[PDB]
Amino acid sequence: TKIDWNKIL
Amino acid sequence: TKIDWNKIL
Amino acid sequence: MSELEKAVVALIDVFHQYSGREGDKHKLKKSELKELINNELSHFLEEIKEQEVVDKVMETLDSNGDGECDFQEFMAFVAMITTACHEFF
Amino acid sequence: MSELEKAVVALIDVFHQYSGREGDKHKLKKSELKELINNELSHFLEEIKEQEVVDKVMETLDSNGDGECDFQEFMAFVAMITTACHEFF
Ligand SMILES: [Ca+2]
Ligand SMILES: [Ca+2]
Ligand SMILES: [Ca+2]
Ligand SMILES: [Ca+2]
Repeated sequence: TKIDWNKIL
Repeated sequence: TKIDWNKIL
Repeated sequence: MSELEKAVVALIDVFHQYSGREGDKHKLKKSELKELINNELSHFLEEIKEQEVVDKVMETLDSNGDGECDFQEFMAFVAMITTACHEFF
Repeated sequence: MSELEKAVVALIDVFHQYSGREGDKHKLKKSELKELINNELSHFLEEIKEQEVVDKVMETLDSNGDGECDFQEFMAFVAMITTACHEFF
């Protein structure tokens, strides 16, 4: 289910 | 695993 | 999926099982919250049998004051429960 | 135990599997955090292969500024992940 890192960081 | 309600409320 | 990933999915699944029952499908009203606790958290929390306790739990969890528990507020509840479980080990 | 209760236990279990490796047993240092993500969150997050990304993830999660991720800060990370998974349904 790939969550873009930019939505976490 | 009973957590006393008072530690939640 | 790892055990952690399965846990993530289970959190989402259970919230929406209860939130989707009535009214706003993305939030838990009092009755939906009560049933979630009574059915799904019976090893960690005493059964809720009194309106005052329903009311206090909702008041505690409803950080934004809209009278329902949304997914963010549910996650904060889960963190409270997981933190409290440290007493047992 | 319900699926929700199993999820609560899995959160606790995985955090401590990684936090107990080195140094402070109740906190994740950078290397412990990196391995947790790479091994346990591979379906939700791209593998971390660069020091800059390790550093940024820790900086993002380390709300109290002590250079490690404690259990509260880990729970906040889990809430970020579970929230982001809503894009998929
Ligand atoms: Ca509802
Ligand atoms: Ca609310
Ligand atoms: Ca450690
Ligand atoms: Ca910290």
